[PDB]
Amino acid sequence: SMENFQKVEKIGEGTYGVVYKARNKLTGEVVALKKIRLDTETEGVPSTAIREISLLKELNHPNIVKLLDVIHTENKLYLVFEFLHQDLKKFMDASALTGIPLPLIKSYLFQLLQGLAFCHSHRVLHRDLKPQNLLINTEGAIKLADFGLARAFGVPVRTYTHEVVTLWYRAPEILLGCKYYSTAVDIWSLGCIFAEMVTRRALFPGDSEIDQLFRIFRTLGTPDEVVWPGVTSMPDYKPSFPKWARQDFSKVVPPLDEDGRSLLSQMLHYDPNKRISAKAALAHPFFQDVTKPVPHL
Amino acid sequence: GVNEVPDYHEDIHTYLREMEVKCKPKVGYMKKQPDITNSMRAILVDWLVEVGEEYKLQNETLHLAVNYIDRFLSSMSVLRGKLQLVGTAAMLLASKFEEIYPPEVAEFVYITDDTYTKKQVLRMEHLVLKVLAFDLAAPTINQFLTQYFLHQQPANCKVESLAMFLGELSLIDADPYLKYLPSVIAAAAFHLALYTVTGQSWPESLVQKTGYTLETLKPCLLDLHQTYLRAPQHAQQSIREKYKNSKYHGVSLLNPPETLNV
Ligand SMILES: Nc1cc(I)ccn1
Ligand SMILES: Nc1cc(I)ccn1
Ligand SMILES: Nc1cc(I)ccn1
Repeated sequence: SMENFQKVEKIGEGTYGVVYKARNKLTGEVVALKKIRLDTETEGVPSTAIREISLLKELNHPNIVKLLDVIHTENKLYLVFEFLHQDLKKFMDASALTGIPLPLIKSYLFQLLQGLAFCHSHRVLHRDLKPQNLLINTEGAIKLADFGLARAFGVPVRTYTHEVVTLWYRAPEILLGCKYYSTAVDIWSLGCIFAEMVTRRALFPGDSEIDQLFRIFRTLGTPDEVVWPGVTSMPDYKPSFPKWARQDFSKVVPPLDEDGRSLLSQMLHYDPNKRISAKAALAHPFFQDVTKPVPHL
Repeated sequence: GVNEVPDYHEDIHTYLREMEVKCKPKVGYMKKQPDITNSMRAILVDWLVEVGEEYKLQNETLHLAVNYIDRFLSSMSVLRGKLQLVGTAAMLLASKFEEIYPPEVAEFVYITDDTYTKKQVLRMEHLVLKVLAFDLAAPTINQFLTQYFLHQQPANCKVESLAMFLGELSLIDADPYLKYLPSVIAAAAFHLALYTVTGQSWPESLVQKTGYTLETLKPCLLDLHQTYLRAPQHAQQSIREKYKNSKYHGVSLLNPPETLNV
C-alpha cells in the first residue's frame, strides 16, 4: 500500500493526524503524507477527515494544496499531498531580519485571493486561514492548505460551529457571538495575513477574546451604528467598550503604499456585508502591476 | 447581504447544477438489486426521518444520508438484512459531514435495536466511504430550495415549510423520484408550495436563474401533485407527522389543491 513510499522526515502535525515528507520510490515524486488513525472500535473516521478529503477532492485550483491520493488500510488513512517547501509562518520568521520584498507580498496576496475566490465560488468556507496553513514552494507559488476546519455551506448560510478560526485571525462577527457568518470571515483572516506579511508581526495578537476585540478597536476605531449597523445589538457587544479613534494606516503598516492601504482597509471592514469579496479584491488597483517573483530560500 | 454571498450565488448555483449530475444515483438501480425493493427503501428512509427527529438533526443531514444510500446501492448488491446497516452508516456519515454536534456512534447502534454491532457500523462506514470515494458534498433538494426562497418578496414561512415538506416526501419513493434531479424536484416543490398557499406560480426570476420553465417542470410536478394528494394514504407517515408541528407551521395539515393551471 505504502510500499512505494519511503519516509524522509517528520514535518509536523495539523488540526488532526501527523505529517511526513516522503518519496515515491518508483516515480521520484516527493510528497507529504498525512497519517490519520482510524478509531476502528470507537468513533471510526473523524469528521475532520471526511470534510478535508471530500472538499479537497472537489477543489482543484493552482492555489489550493493538491490532494493526490487517499490510501486505505483497515486501521489507517494516508492522504498523499504534493509537497511544498514550507509554510508562510516559517518563511516570515526566516525573513525577520531581511524583510519580504513588496512584489512577493503582493504576488502572494493575489494568489491567496485567487485560491479563496475558488473556495467561495464552490461553496466552501476555509475557517482557519493563518500563515501556518499557507504553503509556499521555491517557484513563487502559495497555496491554501489544512481544510480540516472547512465546511461546505448552503445559500443562504445557516448556523455553523462557533469555535472556529485561530484567535488572532478571528473576525469581529465571530467574537461578538453572531448567529451567522459567511465568506467574510475568511477575508478578515487574509487581511490580517496581508498586514502580517508587510510587518512580519501579527496584526491583532490577543491573549483572550476580550483582549482580541480591544486590539481590533484600538487600531480600526471602535465601531458604532454608523460604521457597522447592528453592531451595538450584537450578542457580546458591551456598551462599556472604550471609544478609540481609527489609527492611520501610515502608522499601522508604514511600508504599504496608498493602494495596499485601501485594499487592507476594505479587507478589515467591520461590517461583514461591506467587507470586500476575494472576487472584487482581485480587481483592486493594488494588483495592476502584480508579478510572480521567486522567494529567497 | 454577505449571508447570501451575492458575489458567489451565481457561480455556486452553476457548480451545484454540475455536481448534482455527478452525484446522481442510477435511475434503474432497484431492478438490479435481487433482494431489495422500492418498498423496503421507503421503510428505510421513513425510519431515517424518525431518527432525524429523535436526534434533532438538520433536514440537510437526512437528504445527504439518502443521497449516500442511493449511490451506494447503485454500485453494491445488498441483502435485505443489511439494508438497515447501509442506512445507519450513511446517516452517521451525513451527520459527521453536516452537523455541528453529530450523535456518537453508540447512538447509531442503539437506534438499530442492536440488530448490528458497533463494529459492523464502523466497518460499513468505511466501506461506504470507499464506494462513494469520499465524494460526500452532494447537492440536495434543500440546497436548491433555500436559494429559490431568496426570490420571494416578501418571505413566506408557510411556502417555505410546505416546499420543504414536499421535498422530503420525494425522498421516500424511488419510483418515480430517482428520475428527477434535486434541482428539478426542488423547483417543483417550490412551485407547488407557492401555488397552494399564495396562488402565485414559479416566478420569472427563477426561470431566468434555473432555465426551468413550468413546461419543463410539468412531468415532475404531476408526480409531486399525485404524491401530495395521496400522502395521507401512504404507508409511510413520519414526514406528515413531522410537518404537523408548529415548528413547520403545520403545513402537512393543509388540504392540497385539486388541480393546477395546465
Ligand atoms: N508505511 C509508511 C508510512 C509512512 I508516514 C511512509 C512510508 N511508509
Ligand atoms: N509541507 C507540506 C505540507 C502539506 I499538509 C502539504 C504539502 N506540503
Ligand atoms: N489591548 C488593550 C489596550 C488598551 I489602551 C486597553 C486595553 N487593552
